[PDB]
Amino acid sequence: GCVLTAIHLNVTDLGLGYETKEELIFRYCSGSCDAAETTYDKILKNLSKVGQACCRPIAFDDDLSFLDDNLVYHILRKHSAKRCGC
Amino acid sequence: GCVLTAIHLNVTDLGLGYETKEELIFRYCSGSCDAAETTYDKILKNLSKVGQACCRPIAFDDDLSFLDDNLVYHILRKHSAKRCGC
Amino acid sequence: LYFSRDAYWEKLYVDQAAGTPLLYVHALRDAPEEVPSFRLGQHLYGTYRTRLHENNWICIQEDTGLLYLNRSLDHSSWEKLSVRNHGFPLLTVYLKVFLSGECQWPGCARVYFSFFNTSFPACSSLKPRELCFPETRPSFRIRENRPPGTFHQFRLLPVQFLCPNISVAYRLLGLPFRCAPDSLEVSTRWALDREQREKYELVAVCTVHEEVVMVPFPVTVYDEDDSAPTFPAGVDTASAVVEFKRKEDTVVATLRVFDADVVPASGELVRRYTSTLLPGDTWAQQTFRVEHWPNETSVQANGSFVRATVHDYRLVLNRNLSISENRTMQLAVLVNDSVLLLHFNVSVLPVSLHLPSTYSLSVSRRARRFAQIGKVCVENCQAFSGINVQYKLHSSCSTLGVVTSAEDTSGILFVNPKCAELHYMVVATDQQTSRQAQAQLLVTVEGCPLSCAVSKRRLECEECGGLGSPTGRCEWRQGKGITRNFSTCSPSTKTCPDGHCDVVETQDINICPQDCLRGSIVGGHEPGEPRGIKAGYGTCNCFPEEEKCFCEP
Amino acid sequence: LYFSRDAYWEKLYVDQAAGTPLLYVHALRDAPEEVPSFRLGQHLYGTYRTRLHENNWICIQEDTGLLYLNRSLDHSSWEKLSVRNHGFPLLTVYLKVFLSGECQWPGCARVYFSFFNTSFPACSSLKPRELCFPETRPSFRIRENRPPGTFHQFRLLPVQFLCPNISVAYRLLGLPFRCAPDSLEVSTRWALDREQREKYELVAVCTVHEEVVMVPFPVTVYDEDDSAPTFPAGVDTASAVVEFKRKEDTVVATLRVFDADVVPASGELVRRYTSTLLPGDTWAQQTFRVEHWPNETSVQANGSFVRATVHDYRLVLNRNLSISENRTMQLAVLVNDSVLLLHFNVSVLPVSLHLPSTYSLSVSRRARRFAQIGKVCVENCQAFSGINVQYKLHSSCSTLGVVTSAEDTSGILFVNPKCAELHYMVVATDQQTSRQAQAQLLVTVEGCPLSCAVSKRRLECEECGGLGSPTGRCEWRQGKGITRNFSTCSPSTKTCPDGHCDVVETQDINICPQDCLRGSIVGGHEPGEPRGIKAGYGTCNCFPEEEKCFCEP
Amino acid sequence: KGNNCLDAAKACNLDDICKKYRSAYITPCTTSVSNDVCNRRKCHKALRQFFDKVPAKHSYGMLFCSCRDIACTERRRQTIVPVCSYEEREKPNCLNLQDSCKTNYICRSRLADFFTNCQPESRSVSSCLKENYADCLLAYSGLIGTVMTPNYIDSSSLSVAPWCDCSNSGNDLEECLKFLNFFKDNTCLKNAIQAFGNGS
Amino acid sequence: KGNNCLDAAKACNLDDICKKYRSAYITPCTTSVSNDVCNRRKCHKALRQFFDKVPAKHSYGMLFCSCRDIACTERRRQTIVPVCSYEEREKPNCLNLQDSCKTNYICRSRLADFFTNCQPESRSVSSCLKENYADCLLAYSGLIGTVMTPNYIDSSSLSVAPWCDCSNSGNDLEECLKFLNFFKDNTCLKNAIQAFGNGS
Ligand SMILES: [Ca+2]
Ligand SMILES: [Ca+2]
Ligand SMILES: [Ca+2]
Ligand SMILES: [Ca+2]
Ligand SMILES: [Ca+2]
Ligand SMILES: [Ca+2]
Ligand SMILES: [Ca+2]
Ligand SMILES: [Ca+2]
Repeated sequence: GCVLTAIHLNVTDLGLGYETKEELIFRYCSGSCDAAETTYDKILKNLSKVGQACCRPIAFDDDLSFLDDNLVYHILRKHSAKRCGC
Repeated sequence: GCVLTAIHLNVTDLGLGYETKEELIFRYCSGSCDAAETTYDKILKNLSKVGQACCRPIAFDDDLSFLDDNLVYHILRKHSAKRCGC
Repeated sequence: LYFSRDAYWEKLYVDQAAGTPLLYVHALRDAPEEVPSFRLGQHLYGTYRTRLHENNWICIQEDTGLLYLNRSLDHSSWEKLSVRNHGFPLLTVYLKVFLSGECQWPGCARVYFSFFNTSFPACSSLKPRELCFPETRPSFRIRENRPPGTFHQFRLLPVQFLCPNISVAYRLLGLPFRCAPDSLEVSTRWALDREQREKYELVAVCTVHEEVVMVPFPVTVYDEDDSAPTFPAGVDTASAVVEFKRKEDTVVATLRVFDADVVPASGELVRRYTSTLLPGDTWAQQTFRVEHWPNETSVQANGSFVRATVHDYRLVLNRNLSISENRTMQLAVLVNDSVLLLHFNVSVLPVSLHLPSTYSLSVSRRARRFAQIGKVCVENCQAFSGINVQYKLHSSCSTLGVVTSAEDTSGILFVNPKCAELHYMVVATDQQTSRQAQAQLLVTVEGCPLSCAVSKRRLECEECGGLGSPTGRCEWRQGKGITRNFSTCSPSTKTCPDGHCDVVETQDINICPQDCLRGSIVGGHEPGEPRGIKAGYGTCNCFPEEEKCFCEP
Repeated sequence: LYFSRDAYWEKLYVDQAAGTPLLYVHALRDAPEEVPSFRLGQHLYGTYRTRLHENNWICIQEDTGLLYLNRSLDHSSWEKLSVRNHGFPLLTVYLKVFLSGECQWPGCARVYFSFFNTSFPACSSLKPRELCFPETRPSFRIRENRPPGTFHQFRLLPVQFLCPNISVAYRLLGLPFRCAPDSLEVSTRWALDREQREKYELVAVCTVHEEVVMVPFPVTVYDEDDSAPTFPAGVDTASAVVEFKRKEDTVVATLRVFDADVVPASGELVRRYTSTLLPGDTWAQQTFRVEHWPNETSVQANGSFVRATVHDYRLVLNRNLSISENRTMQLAVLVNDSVLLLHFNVSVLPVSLHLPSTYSLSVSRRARRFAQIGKVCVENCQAFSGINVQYKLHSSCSTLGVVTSAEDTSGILFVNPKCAELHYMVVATDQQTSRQAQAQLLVTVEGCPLSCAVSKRRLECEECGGLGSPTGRCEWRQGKGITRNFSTCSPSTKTCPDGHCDVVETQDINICPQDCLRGSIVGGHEPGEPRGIKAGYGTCNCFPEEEKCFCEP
Repeated sequence: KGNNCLDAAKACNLDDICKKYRSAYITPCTTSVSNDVCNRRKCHKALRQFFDKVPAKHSYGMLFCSCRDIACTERRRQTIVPVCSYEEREKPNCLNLQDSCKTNYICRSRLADFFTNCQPESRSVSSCLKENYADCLLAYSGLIGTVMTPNYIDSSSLSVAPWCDCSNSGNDLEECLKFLNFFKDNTCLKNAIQAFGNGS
Repeated sequence: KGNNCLDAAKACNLDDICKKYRSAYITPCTTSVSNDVCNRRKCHKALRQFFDKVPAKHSYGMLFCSCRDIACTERRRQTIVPVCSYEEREKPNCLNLQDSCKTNYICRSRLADFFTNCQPESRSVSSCLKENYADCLLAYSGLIGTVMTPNYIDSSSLSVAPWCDCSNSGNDLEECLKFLNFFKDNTCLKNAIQAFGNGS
């Protein structure tokens, strides 16, 4: 279902506008769930383009930070995950 | 966003196959969210027909149960909601 | 001395005279010596048995049991009482009549009075419907086999006492009931018995002046222990041979006894109908018992459906017998009724433990753990009930394994390097007797999720195997709404999607969950009565590590 | 008596003779009476100052300060020591030279020796580059204004002691430095002063046999307190009038003093350059102080860039002065240097509290609470610094309200039934002096989320109003990457999306959050240095009840 | 058109308190356990807490919905599930059911109430007092959930009965019927049912 | 092609422990507070815990990435943020910086280590012992994060310096330069930098 997957990326590939080239190792949660799992969702499917369950994290990791070109450090809190859930 | 809405229905309109006509008051969660709300979802939108956030509940209510025609009671657990979230 | 009825009805009005007769009473006789004495009560009991005031207005004749006013009735008396009436509308007070606390038959009979706001109405305002009998009908109650006598008198005493100029006549319709002319006492000629007839709803004929009136007349006839136990037309004793079951309890032999009474009712039936076991060997007290429960039935005897009891006696086992018992006895039973003789030929035969020795079977080597292959069965398969025949597998390469299922005491064998023929000397033991046997197996060998229930589609079940497979793969069963024919990718197509949860399926909680999970299925379901599915909607697939299944199309 | 240098270098070899001279030493004179005595140390100190063994091989002449071997050097001695060398390669040991602990100039001078595995090399294996001077160059250190003398001697003593058949000559290049013929002592004729020249990097000329060699020769000249404080060409005393600020501290007047020395360095500058405040009224000690910090500069005096100190003296306020002070004094300062006279004309003038009395303004009646409309200003707007001029609003209908902002001490007025003209007698008070004033306001009146920052688009901000609106609606400001020009639906287009968080914006936490929230913005951001935004990517909208904003395109 | 019973069900289940304690009396009555069909004890406990806590106009509607066709009378009898809660394998004798109620506290409370309340005496107007109807009502519907459970038999009328008969009675038979038809043919209780089913 | 510094950054940030305590020395150095530009004290504390906990081959790579073009030498100087952590408004005198290090425990540890380690004595082979390089390394990079912070000045060479000069010195000037150029022109430390930047 909602499972863990590590990846390599650039902070330029985060694309927040920070002027650097430095990188990171990023761990995300992917894969859909069972799409009903209670009576209430069955009745939501009966009543209705907004809909069923999602994949999210259940906690967050420690920080990720770096230097840009222009003389300045940049910080990131709440950016990548450890454990995944519906 | 994902908000609360009460409704009147029949248990026949639940359509689980129970042989009755008795009813209920059902409270659901409707309305989509802000569709990005993190860098990770921006990069998911960059990479990709499966997609962005949903509307779900955050808890469940107390039980809902009844009688059918044929001499038999029927129970329901986990069927309707109190509070709604992305 | 008992009362022919229980409750008496008569009406009062304002300013009636003293000495104005109300009613006669009647008391029957169980013996000719029985002289009915009569006396009154004291307090006018009101609605919801409220004592109201000392009755000083009324006297009685013991000799006839005649009620008559000594004092007269007036609005000072009837508003003195209607305040005590607790704010309720007044139309009923009553008294007690003892003849030799709470008033009941046969010691007592309560007599009512229904007062009205008006006084005594005139003779022309009285319709002939209410000149013959009062409205609330009597209920006559006679015991059988008594000194026969008189139980009823006709005349409305205020009516003829204050309107005597109307000629009023009363009579009755091979019946012992007769009405005398010139004296309106109702009598019975000879004594009744229930065992011939038991219901007499006759008609009393009234004649006014002109109108003739017909009224009901119910008589209930009682019963006695004038009967001893009796066989049902030449059936004295049955017998059978204790053969196969040997459970802790099983009904063996059954006899019927006809006592023609009803009278020892279902409460004091413990005290009289005792199944006295006549002794013998004390081993029968270890191993047998006599159960006795009645049921009462009706029969035509002289045109009425007279009822009585049927007393059945049963021999039920008392313990789980061993195999090797070979004995015989004759067990006698005395029967009380307040005394018949019964017996039973009871013989115990032992059972041979001869398992079929030579039998062979082929096993696909691709099979997974807990794989159902073959049935080991003793010579009497569907017949043992209280014997623990346990299967031991001595071997002479570990692939197979047997545990006896406690249902059939039969063996469903399971899976617990160039070795494609083996030798399993199957040893068939017992626990309560050390007697075992053994037999020869000549087993011939012929060369994705964890469980099967996680599967969802047809080819998803057929192209992939689970944990308990004797074939390597699982098997899809496929069959209205909330019904026992549901569908699942089940392992054991005669044992998994089945309705029984055996010891093949319950060792580790992955094998066959539809019949053996303890979760909570979401869906249009109906819970399996041990556990699991009794019914489920659409498709039903399971995720057992979360201990949960789902029914959803 | 001080040493012309600090560290001395000479080489040793195996089996050199006793009485073999190593080096002369030199010690300068601060007085002509100063007789340099010389004695040696005791332990051969090794690498990382490790005592190795008692030096018994070497004696000295105090009179010339000549080092020479009393005993000879052999492999029994140099493997006795190289084990004590802690497993490190041996090329450097040293001693101490006291002249009248840790060895330092001018009490001591440490002398090195660089031993080699070979013995003394022959005369033809010595290139004329290493016959003149050793490799590690000397560093000559002379104090100015001394009895001038001799500080250096040329001859390599093992070279001529064991290869005397090579004619070797040494000389030097209006300089007091001279080299005598037939005696190779280097002398200085007259005494030096730093204040004329301070750097002498000359060249000593060596002649072998044929090769002539040129070498460096650095001399550092020191300094004294031969100088008293001095004015910078006719600048004695400044003055100013204490006018507007009246902060706790502000520099008022500034003077420059030139003492031509360097010698009282930055450590003991507290002990000598004391700003002695000459007394007067004690009110100046309540209200003023004299700060003194140096900075050292260089100047051309006779072709070199001779450096000295610059001593500035400043008058800085000591407390928040009141308004009504009207006085004058002449504050004198004595200056020490180990003594100059300074003063300051200091006059305090009071400030009038004449607010402009008659002023009118129009207010749209649709405006919301905390609505910025107009500026109240005292007669000297951008000029007060340490005076708490607080605004009180006496009225004679509650729509408007004023609180003084503590930045400008100016009034930004806010919103806290057929009444469309009012009268607000604006009362301008102070806290430290009871002096107030008052003035006349003739205010003329002319007939969706909670905050503005929750808005997201252009017309979404322009077609809907928030909490702090003077116009009823909000206002969209719209302006690269992580930059201070960001965009928001801000209330106060000169005060909300601004960079300052005033008391207009901070009463209840809904008004202008971009400059005043305390949250944590997600996005390419750069935090506002008090709080809030300094920069944010794309579009930035806020949700203040969760105390959070977002920057996202 | 439906009937009065489904509309009374709409009346109960729309209030969430009636619905929640409805599920309270539902749950142990229909989870079948090993070698039973339900638990009788928990089910009856939960019916008693339903007919004590939740107020009148929801429950007495569904219990006393006036009927005009036959499936109404079915559901009229259905009101407490005979199959788990009222029926058993056997009917005992009615005095046995009376003393087994007499070994129960709350049962004897409801039975003394019913002796008190729906009594058909001499000639008042509708065989009752017409304002002790509710006490009549809180008698019968009071009797629900203890061991003496009344329920309908005659779908075509309003004659209720418990789970016994006057078999095996002997001498007390008529007294049995004096008890038994007291549930079966009461003019006062039938007037109360008709009055509550007309809309009183 | 990049340079050695971005690849050494790839070397550090791929290990998550180097990255986590990287963010530890990042965070208080660049959240600007009211009337400062950062906190110097928390920032230097966090640099010290970074250069104590995380092992060698990540950090000394980025700090000692050998340079061939000018933005490399920029980032070479950039290694500890002068603007918040090394630069201030003023340079004091170097003996003042020495005694202010002498009022600091860990600083004096690193300074006595650097006195011990990268010493350019008489003629060994590469002005060092070549296997006390790491002790040379754990001297200089040891000195990071206390009040005596060395950093680069000459981008075109390897001459490092702290935040002082020999102004206001008077008599101790040359001794000052004896100290000062000890950071600036060390043959042993420059041989160690070249050796670590060739891949030792
Ligand atoms: Ca008889
Ligand atoms: Ca008899
Ligand atoms: Ca008998
Ligand atoms: Ca099964
Ligand atoms: Ca001088
Ligand atoms: Ca001087
Ligand atoms: Ca001086
Ligand atoms: Ca602002």
